[PDB]
Parts: sequence; C-alpha cells; structure tokens
Amino acid sequence: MIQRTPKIQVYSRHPAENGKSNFLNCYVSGFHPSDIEVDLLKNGERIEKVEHSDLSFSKDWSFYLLYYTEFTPTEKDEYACRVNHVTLSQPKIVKWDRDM
Amino acid sequence: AGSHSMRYFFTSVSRPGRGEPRFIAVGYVDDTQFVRFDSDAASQRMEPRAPWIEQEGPEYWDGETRKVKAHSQTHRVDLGTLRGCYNQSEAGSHTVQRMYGCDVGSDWRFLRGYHQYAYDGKDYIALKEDLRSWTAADMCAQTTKHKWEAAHVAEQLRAYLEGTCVEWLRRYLENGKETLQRTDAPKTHMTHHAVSDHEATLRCWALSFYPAEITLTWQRDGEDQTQDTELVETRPAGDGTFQKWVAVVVPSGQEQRYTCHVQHEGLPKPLTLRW
Amino acid sequence: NLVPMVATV
Ligand SMILES: [Co+2]
Ligand SMILES: [Co+2]
Ligand SMILES: [Co+2]
Ligand SMILES: [Co+2]
Ligand SMILES: [Co+2]
Ligand SMILES: [Co+2]
Ligand SMILES: [Co+2]
Repeated sequence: MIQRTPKIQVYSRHPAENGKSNFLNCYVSGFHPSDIEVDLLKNGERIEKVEHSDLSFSKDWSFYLLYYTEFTPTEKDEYACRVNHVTLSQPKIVKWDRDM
Repeated sequence: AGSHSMRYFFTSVSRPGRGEPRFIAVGYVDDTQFVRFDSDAASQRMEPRAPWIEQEGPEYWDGETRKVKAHSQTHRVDLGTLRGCYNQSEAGSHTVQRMYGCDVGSDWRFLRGYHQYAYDGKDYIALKEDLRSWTAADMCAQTTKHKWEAAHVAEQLRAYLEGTCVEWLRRYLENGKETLQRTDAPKTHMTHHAVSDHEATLRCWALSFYPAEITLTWQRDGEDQTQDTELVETRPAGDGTFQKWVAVVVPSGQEQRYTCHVQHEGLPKPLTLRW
Repeated sequence: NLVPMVATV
C-alpha cells in the first residue's frame, strides 16, 4: 500500500539484572509510510536521552529503526515503548517484559 | 567469510510546505553499517560508522561526500518528476527509495549486482539480473525505461557493479578483516515459562551473533513443527550483533520430546537444544 | 564506494 503498521519489539541489549547498566531498545520495523514517532517510557514518562539508528528498509521496501537509551534496571521501575504512526488510531504502548 | 556483499540504501522524503526533501543514505558491508549521510545533520559530509573505514584519506571522503550529495539531488528531481507523472498535488509527502550493490562468492569474484528503485513504497524500476535492461512496473516507469535505454544508463551502472563495486568491497573486507571476516556464533539457551498449570512455552534463544542470517527450527520427535510456534524477526542488539528467538507451546511434562535446532555460518554443525 | 553518476528518472 503506502501504509503498513509497525511491528514493535522492546528488549534489553543484555539479559537484565538490577543495578547493572544496560541498553533499552525499541525496534520498529515493517512500516510504511516512514513518518513515525517513537518514545521510550520510564514509569509512564518520556525518557529524554534517546538515540536512534539511520532510517533503512527491507526487501519489500518497508522501513525499520532502532531507538535506544542506556538505563540501569531496578526491581520497581517499569519501561515501555510508545509508537504513533498513521495506521494507529491512538499511540501503541508496548511494555518491556524482561523474558522477551 | 565468503559470500559477501556491499549495499547502499537511500531514502528521500518530500517536505511539501517548505524546503527540500529529507535524505538519508546508509552503506553496508554484509550486515555492518560503515557510512552514513543525513541531510538534517550538521556535517553535510559522508560520515564513518566503522573503524576500518576511518583508514581512508581525504580524497575518499571528499569523493563520497560529492557523490552522496549528487544522489540527493537526483532524488529531489525525481520526486518532482514523479509527482507530475502521477498527477499528484503539492499537498502530500512522497518518498523515493533506492538500493544497489554487489555480491562476491568465496573466491571473491563477482556473483551478482542489483539496483532497485521505488516510489511511495512500490516498485518503480529495477535492473534485471543480467544487468543489461530494466523492469518497469507501470507506464511512468516505462517512459523512464525508454529514456534510460537511449542514454545507455544500464551500461554505466553495470560497469560500476562489476568493477568498482566488487573491487572496493574486496578492499574493505581486507581492511576490516578482523571483524568483517570473523563469524560470531550464536550464544544459545532455552527458557521455560508456564502458560497455565498444564501448558508451557519453550523459547529457544540465539544471542550476540554475526552475520544476521540464522535459522531456528523446532522439532517434536525429530520432525519439524510449525503449529503452536512463534518466530520473531531478527533484531539488532545495538553493538553490531543480532538476536532472535523461537517459541513453542507444549503440554507441561512433555518438554523432553521437543528440540530446537540452530543453524548459522559460525557453527560447523547445527546446534541442538533440549529442555 | 558510491556509484559515480545517478541518472534522473
Ligand atoms: Co533524530
Ligand atoms: Co543506443
Ligand atoms: Co557503450
Ligand atoms: Co519453567
Ligand atoms: Co506469562
Ligand atoms: Co487447557
Ligand atoms: Co533434529
């Protein structure tokens, strides 16, 4: 089409342990069109220091991006990725599940 | 390793209210990004993204910057030409995407080359496998094909794909050999998570691998099973390596009949994991 | 090493 909804995976770079510095990733892929907004959340608040990869695309032309930030996981803190795109009637929030 | 590729990916996105399109270019050797250009960035230069490309001297960087800006201007022109051919308004944003490159085999000789172009995420025009003619998706692309046939555009591009492209790929593979020609076998393990009191998910993990190509397969009694399985897209770790998992739902107590096989270039023999 | 010329459609 020109419009396909993003696949979203939210994961740490390394297996998470409390008190040990790591990287929180949100990988968004398979989307068109390219305009997309991705935020990483800590206990519901947008994290400020977030970097992303350079826009690229797959064989079928659909786009992918990695958004990432350094973090130190704790027992209580909850993390998530919030994505908005033209295919979504509201932002989609995908929680970080440390087993995935 | 030996089959290897060099590929470039380019995206331009028009900005109809004011100014020029956003242009992003990225270059890869296999699954390693080595250069980038972003029209929004301050440098206005082709920038290194791997240590082994930083070897290259000023003449290299000047030349790649000049060429990548030329790519950007062709994309700009094309966005205008295509808006006209499809009789579209000035209101909407549109996209062009281009990918080209070359593959060499284990002997490091040319294996194949390619150049594909899309408008708004749909095929527009692509070089055929023989590198001699073009595949046009629609009648606007057909007009382009006749223009490019007359101007012998394929012949020029073919020269690059069989010449410079494979020559510089070999150069980069040599210069970056310590990483580019190193395979990083997946670190594998299985996890087990109850879904209820009588069924559980087995998840077969492959971590920290390079290159990105991998196959994870679940078996029950040694035969492939795809029902009640889930395989995620291979994803970047962020450190240059890749991750993937595959899961299967099984009756609790029956885990031992299931096996996960992992195939990767870095493994002499596929791995077999069993709970 | 980028292609040296890029023809417009
Ligand atoms: Co940005
Ligand atoms: Co002629
Ligand atoms: Co000739
Ligand atoms: Co268990
Ligand atoms: Co659960
Ligand atoms: Co039941
Ligand atoms: Co088997």
